[PDB]
Amino acid sequence: MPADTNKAFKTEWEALELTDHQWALDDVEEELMAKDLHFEGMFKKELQTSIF
Amino acid sequence: GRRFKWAIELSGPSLYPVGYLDKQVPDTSVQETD
Amino acid sequence: AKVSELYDVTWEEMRDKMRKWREENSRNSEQIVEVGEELINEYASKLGDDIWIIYEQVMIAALDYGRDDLALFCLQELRRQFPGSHRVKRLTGMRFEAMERYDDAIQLYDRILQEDPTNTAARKRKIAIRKAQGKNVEAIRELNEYLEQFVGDQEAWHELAELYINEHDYAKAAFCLEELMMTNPHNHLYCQQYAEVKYTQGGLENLELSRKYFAQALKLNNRNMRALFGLYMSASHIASNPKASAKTKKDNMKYASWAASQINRAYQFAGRSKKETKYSLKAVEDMLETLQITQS
Amino acid sequence: PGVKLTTQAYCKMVLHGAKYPHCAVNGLLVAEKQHHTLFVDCIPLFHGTLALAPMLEVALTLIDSWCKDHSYVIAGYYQANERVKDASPNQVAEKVASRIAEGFSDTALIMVDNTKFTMDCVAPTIHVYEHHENRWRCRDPHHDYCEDWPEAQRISASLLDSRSYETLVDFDNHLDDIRNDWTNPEINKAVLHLC
Repeated sequence: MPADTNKAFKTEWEALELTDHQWALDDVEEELMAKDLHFEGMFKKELQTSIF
Repeated sequence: GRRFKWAIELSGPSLYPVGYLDKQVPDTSVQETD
Repeated sequence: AKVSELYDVTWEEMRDKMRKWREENSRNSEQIVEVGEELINEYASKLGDDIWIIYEQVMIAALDYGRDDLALFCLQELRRQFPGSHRVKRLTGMRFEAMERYDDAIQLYDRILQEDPTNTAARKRKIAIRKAQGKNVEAIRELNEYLEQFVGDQEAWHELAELYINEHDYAKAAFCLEELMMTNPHNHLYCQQYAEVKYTQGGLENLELSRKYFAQALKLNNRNMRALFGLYMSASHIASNPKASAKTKKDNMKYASWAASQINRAYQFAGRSKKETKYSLKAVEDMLETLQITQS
Repeated sequence: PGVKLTTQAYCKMVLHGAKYPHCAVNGLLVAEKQHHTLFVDCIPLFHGTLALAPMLEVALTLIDSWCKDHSYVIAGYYQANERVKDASPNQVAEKVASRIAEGFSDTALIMVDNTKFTMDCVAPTIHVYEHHENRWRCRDPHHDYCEDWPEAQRISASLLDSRSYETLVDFDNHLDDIRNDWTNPEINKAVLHLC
């Protein structure tokens, strides 16, 4: 509601420049060396349910 | 390539899009620590 | 089975199941109508607040299925309780567009806009009307204008992406899905669709980006096999292309080989469920062996 | 060259279209390679956006893996549009048709109509397009592609009247539900029993 659009715009404009960038997608190697066992305890409990 | 045999290929033939920019405008480098 | 299903059931379970259906916003207009008039004629006692949404959902389903009689039957009941309500007007305009004379529903929408300036539903319905009336380009233009005027709706973003899919415009759809992924980073489905769109674009760098986003959504849920298939195919394709480094080729080959073992075991422990799963297991086994000989 | 299909494949195609009457449907017909073109059966590929090749990549590769197991071959690919007033093949359909025509020398494109798509079907309600690598795009005016029209009509009416077409499964459902197959066993048993 408050009418202080100019100062809010300037503050957001400077805050956006103050942000850096750190791509969290580069850390992919963590998943490759791992174990997939949840996907069958999960898959065992999906089988019993039938189709209505 | 023929090694995959089946190879489906898809080709693509006013600036209304909100953020999609025709010009790339790289060369941003900000180092401010106050 | 109709009478059998109608025997072992209570009205509370019916209402809870329809509430779950509304939560999942699924398409079961046949079943929604089938249970709709049943609770209307069996209980018809209480839960008026629930029964209003019940009526609206039932007529929404009936407009789709085969029945305008029940649609008008619920419209008159909705008009009886609320004399002036914009939701009933929007629903009536939708039914009018369904029947004939789209222009009347049109001026109904402009009167609704004249009364209430902020009405997203009416503008969305007009946009959908011109989506099917004229070409999709004009509808895209109006959707972009409305998305400028609000910049609030994720459904508008997804509809724009779906409309751009038919036009083979993956450059703009990439931005659309990036924006949609911004608000919901824990939704692996949008990540999978974005990786799909990026893979379809082509290019080695796009292939690597699509592979890494396929891998990110693979660890978030561990439920989807589409993402692992896409990752394995991306690795195989990057192996195929001669323009690559040696070490990246080795690690991508390792990624593909590990995905192959994951496929093998996932189909393996699925074989104990039924007795016909062995044929699917051997089919996928020869598939993976052939692609392994191809890669090696 | 005449076109001929078994009522099982036509019933599968119609039922796959009925399963998702709101989005476009896709299917793959299968023939036998050892002049008339005989079709054996059809498998439903996908539904929904229906504009994605890499999923079609896995689908077609697994389809080939199955054809080299029971000594089969892929003949043609069929696609139905979403809008009722639309009977024109799309670019992706033509691309898939050319991909199949590179291997096989006979691929017919089957467009399923929406205008004459009701409970009591007349009979053919199928558009057959003959496409190649050149600019030859011709649609056959009207011929006979099925064996027993009255019997096929009876089985189709019985299948549509009785609500037993929810068991029909898709390739997408196979990925979502590994439990569900994609060869339609119950459908095969039903069509065999009806005859």
